[PDB]
Amino acid sequence: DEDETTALVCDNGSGLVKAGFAGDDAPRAVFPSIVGRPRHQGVMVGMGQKDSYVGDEAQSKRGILTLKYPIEHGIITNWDDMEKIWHHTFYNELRVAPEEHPTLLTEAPLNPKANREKMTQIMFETFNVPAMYVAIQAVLSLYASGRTTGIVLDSGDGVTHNVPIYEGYALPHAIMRLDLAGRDLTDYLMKILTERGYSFVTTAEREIVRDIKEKLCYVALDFENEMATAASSSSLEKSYELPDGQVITIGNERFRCPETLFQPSFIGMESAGIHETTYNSIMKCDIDIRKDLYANNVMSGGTTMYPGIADRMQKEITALAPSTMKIKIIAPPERKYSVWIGGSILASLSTFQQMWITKQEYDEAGPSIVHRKCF
Amino acid sequence: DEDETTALVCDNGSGLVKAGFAGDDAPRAVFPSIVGRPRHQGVMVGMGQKDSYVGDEAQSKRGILTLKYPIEHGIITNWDDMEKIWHHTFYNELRVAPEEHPTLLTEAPLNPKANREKMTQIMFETFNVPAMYVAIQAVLSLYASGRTTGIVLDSGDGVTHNVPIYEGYALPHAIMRLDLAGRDLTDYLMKILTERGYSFVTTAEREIVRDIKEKLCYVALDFENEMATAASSSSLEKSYELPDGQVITIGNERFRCPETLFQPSFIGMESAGIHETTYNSIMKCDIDIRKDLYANNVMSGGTTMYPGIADRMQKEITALAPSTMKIKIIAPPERKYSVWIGGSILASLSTFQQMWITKQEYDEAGPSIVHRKCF
Amino acid sequence: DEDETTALVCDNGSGLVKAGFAGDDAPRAVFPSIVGRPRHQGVMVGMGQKDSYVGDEAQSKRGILTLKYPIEHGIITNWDDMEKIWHHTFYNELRVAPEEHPTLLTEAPLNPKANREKMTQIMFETFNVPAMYVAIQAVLSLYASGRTTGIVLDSGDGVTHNVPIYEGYALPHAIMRLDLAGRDLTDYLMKILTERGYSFVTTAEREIVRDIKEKLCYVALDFENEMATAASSSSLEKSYELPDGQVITIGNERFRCPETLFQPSFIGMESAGIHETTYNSIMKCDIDIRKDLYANNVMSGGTTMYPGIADRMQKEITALAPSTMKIKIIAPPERKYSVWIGGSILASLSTFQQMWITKQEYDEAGPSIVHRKCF
Amino acid sequence: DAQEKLELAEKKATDAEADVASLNRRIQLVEEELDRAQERLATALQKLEEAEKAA
Ligand SMILES: Nc1ncnc2c1ncn2[C@@H]1O[C@H](COP(=O)(O)OP(=O)(O)O)[C@@H](O)[C@H]1O
Ligand SMILES: Nc1ncnc2c1ncn2[C@@H]1O[C@H](COP(=O)(O)OP(=O)(O)O)[C@@H](O)[C@H]1O
Ligand SMILES: Nc1ncnc2c1ncn2[C@@H]1O[C@H](COP(=O)(O)OP(=O)(O)O)[C@@H](O)[C@H]1O
Repeated sequence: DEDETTALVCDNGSGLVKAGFAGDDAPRAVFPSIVGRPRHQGVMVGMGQKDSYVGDEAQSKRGILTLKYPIEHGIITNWDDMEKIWHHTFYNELRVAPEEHPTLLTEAPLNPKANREKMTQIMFETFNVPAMYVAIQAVLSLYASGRTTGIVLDSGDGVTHNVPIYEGYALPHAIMRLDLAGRDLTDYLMKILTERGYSFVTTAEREIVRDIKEKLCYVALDFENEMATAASSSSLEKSYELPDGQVITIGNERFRCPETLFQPSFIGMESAGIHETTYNSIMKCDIDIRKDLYANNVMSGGTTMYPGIADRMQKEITALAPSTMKIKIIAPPERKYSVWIGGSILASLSTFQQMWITKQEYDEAGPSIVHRKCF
Repeated sequence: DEDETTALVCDNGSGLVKAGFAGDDAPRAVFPSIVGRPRHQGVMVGMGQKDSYVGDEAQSKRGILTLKYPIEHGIITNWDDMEKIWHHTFYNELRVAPEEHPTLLTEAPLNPKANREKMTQIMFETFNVPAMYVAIQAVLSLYASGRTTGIVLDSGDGVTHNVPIYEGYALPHAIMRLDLAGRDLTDYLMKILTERGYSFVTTAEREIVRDIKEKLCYVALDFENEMATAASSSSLEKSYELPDGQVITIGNERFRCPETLFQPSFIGMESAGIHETTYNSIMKCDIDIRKDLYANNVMSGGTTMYPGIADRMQKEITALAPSTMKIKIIAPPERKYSVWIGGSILASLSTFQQMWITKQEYDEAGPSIVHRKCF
Repeated sequence: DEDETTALVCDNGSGLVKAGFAGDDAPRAVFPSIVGRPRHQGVMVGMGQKDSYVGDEAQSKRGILTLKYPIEHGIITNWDDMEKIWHHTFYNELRVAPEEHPTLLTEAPLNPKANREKMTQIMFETFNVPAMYVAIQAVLSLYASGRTTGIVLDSGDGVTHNVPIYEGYALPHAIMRLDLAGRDLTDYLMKILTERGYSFVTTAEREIVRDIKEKLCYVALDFENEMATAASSSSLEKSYELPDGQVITIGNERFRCPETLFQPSFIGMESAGIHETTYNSIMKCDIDIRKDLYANNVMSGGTTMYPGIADRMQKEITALAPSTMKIKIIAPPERKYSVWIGGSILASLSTFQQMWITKQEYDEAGPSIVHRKCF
Repeated sequence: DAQEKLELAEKKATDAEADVASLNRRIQLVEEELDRAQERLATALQKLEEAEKAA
């Protein structure tokens, strides 16, 4: 399936995991980062029935399963479930045993250290990978975007870290992490849809809502005006088909969900939103840096696929930013995938072959080796 | 409550507010420089609840408040919030209406001029104080400390001024203002506690970290030896009890926070640390004035309560000094409160009575009078 | 890229360096004497970047660099950085190797001797120059200005020398050197800009302040009256654009900075200023010399470009000078560039073609030869 | 057709962007010269005031 022993790239986040091979343009497979487990005994004949399900099997059979993600707000705690998720993507779609290929995984610089260390340990002790490298998502996003300089706003599923880079250098004092992400936007939508007469509670209901959000919701460039009309007329509603044939429509609540990225108080958070953190990471940098970061606000992660999100992020920053200098949103059709693409770019650079933790170094030093060689 | 029209004395910084009456040897009360405001919608009716809380009220009811600081890097930017803090301080703890008593406020000399004009203006125009005097913070530590000579290193919550004083004279060409202070040390600790798996971002969480720092952190006389052991063994970790009964332990991170005072690059500052600035303040003074400043490195303010801070400051300066002379750190018990104490001493000196701005002089001259009468 | 083996001329000081080919009327390479180094950890792979940046590279990439000058108050203390500055200036910008040309370097008469000992050594041993000559800056000013007689007040970046010359002879007992310079004027300005609410503490910020001074500051003819007006009205303020799009307005600070040259007490210096040292040098010369020196107060170096300075100097000197006597200021357009121009004139003189140390006389004697052959 | 219209509109925008970008480069360069000319002017005028004082 693969001609060369290139690095494997696996952007395993709290939502979806993007897996493929370095040097390519896109992941070979995308799976939900889950393991499912039944809470019911099957009754009908020919219903399968497993003790546990991984990835797409867990999602496909979700009607009676609880679905757990290994990751909580950016870090993997369930190392046993990440082994199944990795095994499944590597061996069933990429058709590779990591023993024959180096592997690149991702996190951010303020992400708790347990993540890069356990990821390193499992790939070396369970998959026998010849080499490992944990990359910064901001680094990967800037490579994918054609930048060395910019703010990478990694609007993930469980966390946004927001990391500024200038001329290829980290500016760590200006990293502004937020407990604001796509998973919270889904939870907001479940509560507001409950207010509309469509309660959602169980895992299979927290997922359908996730699909509703992805297809029906949008940011809205102007919240108050969009709401004045959307809350007043059915002409602004969109319909979604539920699994049992029922139809749910959403009006101003459609934008109310993503609005939480601009108004985190919607979920009880003490924050002004993703544009406040973007603004502050730029502001915390020196003045000869500030102008280059204003002109390069770079998208990473999902939620960036919101009708109005890029339009709004540039508006929100230019409204806060000093005059004269340009404010620009970099929002390529390589949204949600800018990190995977960057992974492939970094993994395939000739200069990057000096950045790897080798298996021999791992066996001698243990997983802490990732902190000596990565970042 | 008070039997004489003595001056009221208050040190209002970016951190704490120290208040008492002139003639005492300590503030009667210490309040944070905080105005708190509910960040939640009230649900129950007839619950009282203030629009705003100040000082200790703001911390006591903080569970649902966002807490703001009116002072940044030594300057009041929100005088309305300071008027509320001052009213509480004066009327509830000192039990004095300023109209009946003179008031002494203080700032470091490179503090932007707007601060001393507003301190003078608010006390005369909103409180009707009969007299005012804005004092030099560096001087007040020296009075409290029993010195007329030394380098006064007033590392506070938001900024360090650092001024050499000899025979009661300032040497203004040798002032080393630096953007390194206790608030940055807290921010550094939040980033490294995040690395350990304990993220702190909200007001309640930010106040916890400031409490962790104040009780658990230390400088470490030898940084290399302490991180070598603290990063290798639990025997050097210290537990802190979080407000909900959970605990956090800190290892080498325990000293890495205050380490920033000697290593400012930890917070993005282009500086060699507080001992380089102390050394330069001495070195830029005359040849016959550097042999008295070496023997008198004078502490001012807080961030000086660290278990080793005085031990390391003497070591770092003697290591830079061309031997010969004694190098001494003056680190009196009047620590963190030497500025307040000096204010009491200055306000009450017979040789200072002519230095007070009277209300009549203020009304005739306007707010700019502070530059004609104080310093 | 020149077709003749003319002498090369390079006035490389504590601030800027001016260089070109002897016989021309202008330097061809005008760069700062700066070697920059990153103060950040590189994060992205394959970013190029330098170990250190030189000249214009150092300022161009300054947003993340600490910028150091190799020359301290006129003396080279870091000759490794000088070799890079000279290499860049000569080989990359002047497009010439010293190997095929005699080279002329410059220094004040009381510049510590080691300065001449190292300029001679580096050009002979690292650049293999066939010949060398360290010139007196006052001499070069007099050649550039068309004089043999006058007081050269060289207002340098790191030091003011002030030397009287009559009929081409120095009167060394009348040299009145001051530790008062353009670099102190910059430091003063940032302290007073801090008073206005604009603190400048990092290198990028230091560079901005030097840029503000160079574009906005002036002396005018009467400081105290100019300050009385500027301190009273906004009509004297001028806006400056900061690199991030923000602006700073500067009022009486616009002139208080330059004024330090006339009032050195502004920076703690025990001096009467540049006009009094010019006067004292004339005063200590013989009575039949004095008349020619009063008629020729000669400007050299920079700061001589402040609006009102040529006139301010004539006014301040005529005020100290006796009646009957004519006091004149020589303030040619070859200001700030007069040392380089003089270097070109001296190097091209037929009477000077026997004055360079050859790469033989040097090899036999070593660099101490500069005191036997140059001055 | 939406995709062709999209590619075309993206190109209307890309070309309009190339044009505004060309213009942005022109405003930056021309306005920089406006300011340099204005600064040269301020310089000439300041020199003029001094030249008139000298006159
Ligand atoms: N059209 C869309 N509307 C709303 N949210 C989206 C959309 N597309 C992607 N996102 C969200 O972004 C996340 C998937 O992208 P990604 O960030 O790369 O995965 P991960 O967070 O695991 O790294 C999910 O939470 C998904 O709901
Ligand atoms: N034990 C301690 N550990 C760490 N920092 C301390 C300690 N005690 C006092 N400080 C710090 O002192 C600062 C306020 O002190 P202060 O110097 O009086 O402010 P200022 O002089 O500028 O008005 C706070 O940031 C506080 O955290
Ligand atoms: N417009 C200006 N305003 C203030 N200072 C100036 C101006 N123009 C030139 N100077 C000063 O010129 C100095 C460098 O020129 P120069 O005297 O030839 O260096 P050097 O003689 O030591 O080789 C710098 O300190 C610069 O600030």
